[PDB]
Amino acid sequence: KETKEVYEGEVTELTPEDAENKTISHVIVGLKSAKGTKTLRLDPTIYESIQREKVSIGDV
Amino acid sequence: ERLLFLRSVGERNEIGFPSRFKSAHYKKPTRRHKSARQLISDENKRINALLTKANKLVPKATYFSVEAPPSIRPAKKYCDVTGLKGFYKSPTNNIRYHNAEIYQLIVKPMAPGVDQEYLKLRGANFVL
Amino acid sequence: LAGDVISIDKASGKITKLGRSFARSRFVQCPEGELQKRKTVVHTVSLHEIDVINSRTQGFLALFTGDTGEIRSEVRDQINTK
Amino acid sequence: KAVVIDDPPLRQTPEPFDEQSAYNPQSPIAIDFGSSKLRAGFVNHATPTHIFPNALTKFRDRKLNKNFTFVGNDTLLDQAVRSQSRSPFDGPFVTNWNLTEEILDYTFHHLGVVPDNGIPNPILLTERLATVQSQRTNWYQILFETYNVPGVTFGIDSLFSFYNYNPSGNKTGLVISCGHEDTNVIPVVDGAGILTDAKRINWGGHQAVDYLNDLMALKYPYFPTKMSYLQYETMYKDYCYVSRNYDEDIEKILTLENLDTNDVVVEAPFTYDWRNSILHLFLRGPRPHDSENIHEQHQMHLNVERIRVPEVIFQPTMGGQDQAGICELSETILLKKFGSQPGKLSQTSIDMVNNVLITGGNAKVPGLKERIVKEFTGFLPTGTNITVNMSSDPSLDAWKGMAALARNEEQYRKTVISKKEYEEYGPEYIKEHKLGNTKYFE
Repeated sequence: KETKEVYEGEVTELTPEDAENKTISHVIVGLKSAKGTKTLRLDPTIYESIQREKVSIGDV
Repeated sequence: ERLLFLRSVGERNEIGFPSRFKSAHYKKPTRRHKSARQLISDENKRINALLTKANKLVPKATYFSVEAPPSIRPAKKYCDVTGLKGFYKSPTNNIRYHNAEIYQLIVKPMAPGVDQEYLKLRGANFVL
Repeated sequence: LAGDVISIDKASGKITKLGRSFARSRFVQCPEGELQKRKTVVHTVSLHEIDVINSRTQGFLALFTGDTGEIRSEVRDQINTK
Repeated sequence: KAVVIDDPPLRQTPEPFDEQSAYNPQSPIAIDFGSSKLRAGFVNHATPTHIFPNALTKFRDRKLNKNFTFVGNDTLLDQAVRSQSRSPFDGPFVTNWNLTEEILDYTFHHLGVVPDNGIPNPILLTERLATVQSQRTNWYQILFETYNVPGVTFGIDSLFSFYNYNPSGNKTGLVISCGHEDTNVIPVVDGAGILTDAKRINWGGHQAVDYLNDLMALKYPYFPTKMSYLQYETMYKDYCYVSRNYDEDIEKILTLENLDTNDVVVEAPFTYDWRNSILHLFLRGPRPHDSENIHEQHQMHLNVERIRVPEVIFQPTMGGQDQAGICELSETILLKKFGSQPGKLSQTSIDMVNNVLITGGNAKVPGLKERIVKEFTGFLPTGTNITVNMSSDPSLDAWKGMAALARNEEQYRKTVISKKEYEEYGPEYIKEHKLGNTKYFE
């Protein structure tokens, strides 16, 4: 038995916070669909996967 | 015979040259018939005069700071005659049209001097 | 260049040069009107091709090279259910 | 389906004049100097007594001194006197001063107010947002050294409507007004409009009728009869509504199954298949064209693009003005100002979202509130409660605004600009009360 949780929608804000200790601490991503918007904090691995997909501002 | 009805309803609201709603020292002036065009520009002249005499002062709420900024998202392009989606723009007269039939029946046989109104409705009337 | 009949797919960003038009100065006639048209494509894909595709260790080049190499049964069951 | 015809002329009022001689010499007078409708009345009455089209004429009559039927509803008796009846209001400002003196004299006659020096009553004016200083100095002149009014105050009519529907005077909200010649979005915090962050779109409802005139004249360059501008307002206020989603409607608005219920055909007064041809669907609707019929030459085939006219307050680039629509202005106000960021909302932004009021004479277009709340829940975070407030008639609720300010005594006396204060301070003076304009600087 497993859970499937999905965030779907258009990127409104993509702000990576660095907080060096070069290396990013996290990324704030704002998704938006027709029922409203939602903001997420993501680790740099998901930021690496996001920049793999050439994701910019305005992409579902 | 309806003219005397008009004088009958008009025979109730005469205001004399000494008006009864007067302050008894009222002196009507000969101020000019000022239009709505130059009032914005001589306000603008007053604001530049004030800021150049003050800076040698951020405005709070004027007629120009109240103005909405232009949009940051791209505007949707529409057909200039039918109002549907404008997929294509004609290279000659710069009219955005919908499909082939509108282009062949309206945009191609369009006379000179008719494109200016279509661009003026969109605010792109380049002829001054 | 000027004088080329081409085709553009907007979503995939693929431009195919169908050829030079009727300019005297290969040769293909100028296409009919109504640009940006919907085209219906009917694809017939054999079940072996989907078995090769769904097998993640097998690319579709094995559809041409022929080295599919004993596709597992569970991939075929997923393909049948799909 | 039998095709029907729609004659657009508007009837004539036979009873123009009604006034009462009995009046209170101490009760103030509330007048709303609207661009479209003049409103007038007393303080103790809840509804405005006099509704006028804010227009006057100078009728030239031989052998009776050439001065008759000057101001008001008296122009509505005949079409000939209503034809040249010049409303003196331009875009931002009224133009002629003797005309406005005649409006004020006529309406002061229509409350039955007797002379006592100039006027023995305080006045209650409505002033447009970010008013030109020359207008307010000449307004000070035409009250003080013309009518001797002891008490003047003025404010934004949208802020008046917000005070009417929120009589506490310290509420937080967002008012979106759409007047005759101007629309604006003003945020109110603690009852105080932050005009510093209010915005303005120069469309209103007059430019909507002008847009309909320009559209329907460019659609039919060979129309036989001249379509009157008053009839353009008449068929605008009857067949124009706002779509829920404009993008998916215009690709459906000219299909064959949609034309059966959407299309209404207007008729002007007097005395190669067509189904595949979408130009025939745009010009002549879902019926075949009979070019020999005298009705079809006069058939004013509207409603194919009845969605385009009210949509332009959301996309002003279709109207020619390079301004962001009220959706984007509301988005910037609720998501970028007052300490609010994209993603998390401040408490003032949440209270503003929870109290949204739309008003004005152009607000009675159907489908506005549903489009506003759907577009609001488009960009707002999920779970934020959105309440959009509406009136039964949102054109005259500003008059109820100055009536509610008149019932409150201590809120009246903060905003009163007297004759003595005007005399010591000159005509360049603004009471920075919360229900009105502010200073141009700090």
